[PDB]
Amino acid sequence: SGAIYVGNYRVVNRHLATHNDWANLVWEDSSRDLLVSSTTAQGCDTIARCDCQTGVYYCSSRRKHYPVSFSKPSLIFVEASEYYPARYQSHLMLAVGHSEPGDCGGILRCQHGVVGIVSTGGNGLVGFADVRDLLWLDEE
Ligand SMILES: COc1ccccc1[C@H](O)CN1C[C@@H](C(N)=O)CCC1=O
Ligand SMILES: [Zn+2]
Repeated sequence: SGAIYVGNYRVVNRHLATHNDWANLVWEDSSRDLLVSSTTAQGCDTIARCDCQTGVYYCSSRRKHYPVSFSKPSLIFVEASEYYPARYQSHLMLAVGHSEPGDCGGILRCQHGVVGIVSTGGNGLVGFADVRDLLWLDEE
C-alpha cells in the first residue's frame, strides 16, 4: 500500500483505490494502473520533472529503501495477477529489486522528487508506474 500526496491530490495504484477515492475522483487510467483523488488537506510530496534513471524506492516487505537503476517509461507485458489480466501496461519502468504484491504503493524518488510508485515486479523485478509526465499534479 502507499500513496503520493502532492497539493490537493492523492495518487494511488488504481487496483488499490478505496470507495472514498472513487467518490472523489480526479483521473484514472487502467492501462497505467493509476488513480488520482482529491484531498481536503495539502500534501508534502513534490513531483520530479526529469529523465533520471537512478533513484531509491521503498520496499514494505523488507522495511527498506533500495537504490536502483530503472528503465525509461515504456509499454511492457505484465503477467496475470488477481487485479489484471496478462496485458500491456503503459508508462512502466523496470528495475532489479525485491518486490511482492503488497509492495505496490511504495515511492520511487530521485534527486528532483517523486518519480512514481511500485505497480509490478516478481522474480527480482520491480516495476514502477511513472508520474513525471502528469504536469497537472503541480497546479489547480
Ligand atoms: C509488485 O508486483 C508483484 C510482486 C511480486 C510478484 C508479482 C507482482 C505483480 O507484478 C503485481 N501485480 C501486477 C499489477 C499491475 N500493475 O498490473 C496488478 C496487481 C499485481 O499483483
Ligand atoms: Zn530526477
